[PDB]
Amino acid sequence: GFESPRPYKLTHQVVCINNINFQRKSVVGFVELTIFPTVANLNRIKLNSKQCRIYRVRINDLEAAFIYNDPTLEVCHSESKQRNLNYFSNAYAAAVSAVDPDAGNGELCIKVPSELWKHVDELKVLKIHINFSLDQPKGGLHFVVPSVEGSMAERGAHVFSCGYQNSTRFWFPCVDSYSELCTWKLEFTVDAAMVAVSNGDLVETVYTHDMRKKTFHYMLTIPTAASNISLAIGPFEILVDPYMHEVTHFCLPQLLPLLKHTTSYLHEVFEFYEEILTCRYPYSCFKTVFIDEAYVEVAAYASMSIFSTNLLHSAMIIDETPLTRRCLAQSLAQQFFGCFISRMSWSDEWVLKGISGYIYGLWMKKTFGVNEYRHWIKEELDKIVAYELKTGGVLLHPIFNPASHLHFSIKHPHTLSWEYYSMFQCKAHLVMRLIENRISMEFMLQVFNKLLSLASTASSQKFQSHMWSQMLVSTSGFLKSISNVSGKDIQPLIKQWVDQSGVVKFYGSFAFNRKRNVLELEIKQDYTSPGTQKYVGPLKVTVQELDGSFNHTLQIEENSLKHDIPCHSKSRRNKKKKIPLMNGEEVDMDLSAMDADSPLLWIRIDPDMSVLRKVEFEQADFMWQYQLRYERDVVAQQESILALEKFPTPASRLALTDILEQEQCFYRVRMSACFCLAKIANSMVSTWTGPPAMKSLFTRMFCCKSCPNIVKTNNFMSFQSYFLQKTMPVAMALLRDVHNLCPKEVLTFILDLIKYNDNRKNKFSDNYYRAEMIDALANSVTPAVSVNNEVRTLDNLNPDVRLILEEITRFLNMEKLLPSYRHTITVSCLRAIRVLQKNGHVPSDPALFKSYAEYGHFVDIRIAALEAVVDYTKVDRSYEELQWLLNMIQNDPVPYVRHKILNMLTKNPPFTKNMESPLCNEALVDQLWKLMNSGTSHDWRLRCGAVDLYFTLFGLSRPSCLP
Amino acid sequence: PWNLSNDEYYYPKIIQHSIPAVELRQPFFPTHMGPIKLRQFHRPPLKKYSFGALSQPGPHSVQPLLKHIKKKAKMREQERQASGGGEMFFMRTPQDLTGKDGDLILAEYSEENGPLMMQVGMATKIKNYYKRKPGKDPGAPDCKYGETVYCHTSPFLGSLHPGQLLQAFENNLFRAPIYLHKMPETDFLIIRTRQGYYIRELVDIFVVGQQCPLFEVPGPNSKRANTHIRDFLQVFIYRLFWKSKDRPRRIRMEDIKKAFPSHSESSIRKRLKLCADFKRTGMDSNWWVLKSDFRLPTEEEIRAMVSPEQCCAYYSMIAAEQRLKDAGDDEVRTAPWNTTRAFIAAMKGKCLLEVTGVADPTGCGEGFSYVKIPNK
Amino acid sequence: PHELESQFILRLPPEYASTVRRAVQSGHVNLKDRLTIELHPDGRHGIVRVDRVPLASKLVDLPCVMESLKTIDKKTFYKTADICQMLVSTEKKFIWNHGITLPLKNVRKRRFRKTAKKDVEKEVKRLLSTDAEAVSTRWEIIAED
Repeated sequence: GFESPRPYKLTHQVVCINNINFQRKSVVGFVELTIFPTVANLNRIKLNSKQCRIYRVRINDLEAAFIYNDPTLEVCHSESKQRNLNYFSNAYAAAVSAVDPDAGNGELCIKVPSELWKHVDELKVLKIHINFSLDQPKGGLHFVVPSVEGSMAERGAHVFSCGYQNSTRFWFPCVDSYSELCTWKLEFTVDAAMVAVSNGDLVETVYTHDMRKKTFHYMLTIPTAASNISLAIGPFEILVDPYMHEVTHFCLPQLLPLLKHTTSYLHEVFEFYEEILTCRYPYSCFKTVFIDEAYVEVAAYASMSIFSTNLLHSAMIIDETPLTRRCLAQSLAQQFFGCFISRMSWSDEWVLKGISGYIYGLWMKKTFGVNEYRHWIKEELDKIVAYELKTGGVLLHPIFNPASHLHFSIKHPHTLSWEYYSMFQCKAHLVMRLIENRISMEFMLQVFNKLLSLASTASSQKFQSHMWSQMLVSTSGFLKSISNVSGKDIQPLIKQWVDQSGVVKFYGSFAFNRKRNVLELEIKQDYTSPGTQKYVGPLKVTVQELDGSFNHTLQIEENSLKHDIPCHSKSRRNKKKKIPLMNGEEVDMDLSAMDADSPLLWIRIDPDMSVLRKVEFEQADFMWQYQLRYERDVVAQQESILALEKFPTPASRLALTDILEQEQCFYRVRMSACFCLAKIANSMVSTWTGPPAMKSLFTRMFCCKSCPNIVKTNNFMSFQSYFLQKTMPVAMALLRDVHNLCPKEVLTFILDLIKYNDNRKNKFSDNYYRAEMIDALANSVTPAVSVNNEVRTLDNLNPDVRLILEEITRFLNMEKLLPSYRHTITVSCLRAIRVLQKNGHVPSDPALFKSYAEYGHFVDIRIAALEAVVDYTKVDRSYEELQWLLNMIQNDPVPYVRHKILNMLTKNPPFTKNMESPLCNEALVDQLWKLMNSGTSHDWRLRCGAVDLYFTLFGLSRPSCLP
Repeated sequence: PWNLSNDEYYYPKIIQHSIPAVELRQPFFPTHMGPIKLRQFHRPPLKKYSFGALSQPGPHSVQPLLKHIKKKAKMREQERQASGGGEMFFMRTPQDLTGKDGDLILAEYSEENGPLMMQVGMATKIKNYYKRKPGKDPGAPDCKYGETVYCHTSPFLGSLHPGQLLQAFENNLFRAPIYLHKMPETDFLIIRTRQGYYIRELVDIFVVGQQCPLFEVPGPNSKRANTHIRDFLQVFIYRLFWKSKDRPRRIRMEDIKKAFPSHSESSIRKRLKLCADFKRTGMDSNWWVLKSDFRLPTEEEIRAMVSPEQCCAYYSMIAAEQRLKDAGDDEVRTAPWNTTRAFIAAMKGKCLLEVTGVADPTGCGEGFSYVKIPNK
Repeated sequence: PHELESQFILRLPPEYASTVRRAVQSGHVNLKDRLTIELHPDGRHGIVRVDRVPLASKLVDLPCVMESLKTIDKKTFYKTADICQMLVSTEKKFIWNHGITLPLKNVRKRRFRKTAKKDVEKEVKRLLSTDAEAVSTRWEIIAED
């Protein structure tokens, strides 16, 4: 049951936009809402509006009086001397709650005229006509106007609606909540050479009487929220999908072949999401818009998605096809379960984010294989356990503070830190995988189909919400639908992993009792760490003995420590028979390293990742080597690679080398075995016999049979030896000698890989392989032996580093004339120049990176150069570079770059709270408090980034370096 | 840009009982069966009521139940269409397992005493195995009940002919070929309860052939047998602690002695040795209160302790124990622990079975005998 | 507590079976007055009264074991009761040799193994009870006497 927090119900909204002026960056328009009051004596009506100048408001064609105030413009007063962050977080939460449409509130308060009170008490319709104007919007709708001359279509100027969550208040007045569903009528009067893309279906396109402008009329009969309404106006090249004909793809001019190749896969994503769920795609059209200077890499609205143009690749670009493919896939998953089925509160957001991430993981499983699915699930789980042990924990479904261990309030999406938002979505889809583990996948897809079917029977009624709230899901409704389809309720699992905000830590060690033939496990939990919680459920453990692989369920109550499980025979060591594996197959194992008295080959605690856990198991090194070689699970091979770094014995070198030589191993395991072999080789110097590690293996796999030092000409058509070939010198460059300097046998090998590179014969590009070669050249740089702080000049350069510097100069200059796909070699060469500057080789001068961080460059070059400037101002304690970065945060045209500068200055801070630095003035405290209070008031993501930066630099209490 | 997961080298290649059945509730799964109740195993006599409407002697009207059947079916269809229209789970209460509603079929058994047999409340599926004809085939002859599956590899001991559809009961306990027959024209089904008689007609009756056992019945005094007895007693003790209303969770010993009266001293109270403590002083006196540090297991853990098929295998073992005991080595071979071990070993390919022998439940040439012969 | 329901089969004469079938498929409570069942304290004798016309009944034991199986989807079937008795209307006499289906007729004589059925042990209990009163016991081989 859904009861509105608003005293009115909104039925229909007309959004008309005229006069989109690109020179002056200005729109004019009106908005006409059709509300039905649910309570009599409605009097004031409270709507949401930011940055719009409200000209006049007429209610039922009668002139009404409005008052506007935004408390989130300046959160705390300018003349308050408070400088602690808990004060700002409480004031910011109160300010966002005072404009919240999820309460009754709002920023624009319109007073109902007196003569309509007899029209409002007996509950009859009210039609509110606001007309407004955006004069020059800061972060409302992004105007990308290039400075080439010509007409606005000839130079490539466009507008798009940017922002996250409820940010539609930034460009027209609305009820900007996900729970106020209404039908829509959208008119946009644009230039005759431009096209206006929006939500709904385009009913017509009429000309103006001078035929210089045309009006696009859109209609949206599926009741969506105001937060799902978008807009993209530009000189877009239109491409109808040749497979599905209601899907149109819009790109920027001159990028039509890239659009044709890139969006050619999307019909398979549509077919997948419509056959695992049994509902068809709910909207009547689908539109993909590719734009410049995007807010996020992929945004999903109702019947529309806005991607950045940096996803567009051609047919000869690999290492970008899977990333763009999965961006399209998660946009479509959010089309199904973020835009059609919406949220009922700010709680129950974990339901939608979990269903979107879970069905996108099912797509990844079918498309890229179960092994890529397991690797992705393991990397997300490692991400969450790192974040939750780092700071507190992520709390899905809080109850309204519920989480007081962090520095922000979790009551609203616009007060969350961006890393918390990312980890929120990550934990939501892993908890949905856990619900699939308890209640099987076909019942899970039946739950999702039952939600979609209720929403689509709701979506066709005309009753103003008498049934349109069946399109809003809640937690209680989701659990009730689960209990309807399965008969089991998941309330212990919901109580543990949703309502409780923690992950578990397992420390395991075993001992084999030879007398009674048992395996005595010893599993203890660390439940006193700040991020942890105590697990009391069951726990699966998989033991591989000589007779095969056996699963055991252990009951781990609070007082439990020793778990005795039984062991089988050892009669497959009497006769040589094959040892049967986890799957149905069996292999020949070399049992010379195994103990004579124990049959068990390896043990895995929680193999299926059925809890949110971090396992620290103490096996013997031969058990880790057997688990690396003969396991049929990629997460166990990865964890054995990760645990073999502590055992540098030559049997582990043989294990990793046998993994590296082995095709029919998953390629991301071999790419990890490269770096593990490099670390082991560095640890057993003065024992290593022959050549450096992986060199003979590289010449055996990727070089000519007649010439060992000449590499084969590039043929990248295998896509697994391409990835292994481009990752093996990067790990080979980490080889450390007795003197701690990279050997001149590996550096010469990398330089010969660079010289003899011929790419005139493959059908794929070479930009990522050459960029990884520059990364391998950067890995070999050891710190220089400066004497008496000698100035680093050209004559006293290292003889090794002169070759590296010549190569990166040649590569960067050739990129200036023949550019790569996304300036990958510019990014790699800037990163390598920063590596050479971090050691004492090149003079520590930020002027090159400051010239590459200007506005007109590509955004990857910009963020690489700004990362180099952030690293410089951390190491050299530069005041003027920090003022340069803070000025670039305040006034840069691209808001993604501002968010990225705040993100990089949070990750690599110039000082922490413990450090005494010269940069801890009262002036810097006043600048960052002014940046939290004012200055970042227009983005909701820069303000949370400024809160994160103030927390990283000065902590939760009063800045110490202050009177 | 492709698969790139070497999956052929790493990975080279269902029955939902009612909630009274998976929770092992007393009426349906008895804790103790005496000798006269083991002789009448799966043949329950018509008991005389002491109190009720049928306990008073005299003529009693039977009551038709066709408004009840169609009202319950319409109500269940409303429940299914309100829940999104998919397939639903309905058997959540003991009152769902009555014969007064739903489409009843009857199932007759060919053998007198099968090696395994379902308790009341357990589910089974009907699978129609259909071997296609060589080359072109019209399609499976359609059947009113069950789902069709195309079996290249015969599930049973023999192999299906081309174009032959064979229906079968399939569950976790056994798999057995069933043959649909129409009912006699004279027979009706009277459901008597304490309140009165009720009458249904039947139209479909299956004849169940010789079972192919999928679960191994344990032997008497086996390790699996004693483990099942101990786990059943522990599950009953946990469910008595869950049913207790007074916190600190307290039970009485003679409730357990009423449920398991053949259990001696140590045995019945070795499960009360842990989890419980005998309060006899002041309050809670002569009660076994639950220990304050002991976390009582949740419902899914108690369900994971004992399975209903293990209870059916134990009931088959103790019923066969009684029949053998009453009848004073040929009979011992026909005991279900021997025959189930023989058939499951034959299905892994360990050994072969003499298909003509004395374990033959027919007593003539029809039917198989599941006793082990060497493959040599 | 829960008591397992006790289902049995009622066999009627064919004209009376047709009237009872028509009244069951009609579904009114008029059938309730028309059809009654009186079971005598013998336990194996009764009257079934169809339309107030008395018929003589015997409760007999069936040679096979039947099981009622209910379903909701016609794919999974749940066992509800065991049927072993039939109240045919018109000891050794209370045992039925034939089965209900057409292929099963005199299943007891031909399609059943003759290991045994049951009687001998109740007589043993009675004999031990009588033995209890003994001081001098005499037992012999015995021949053709």
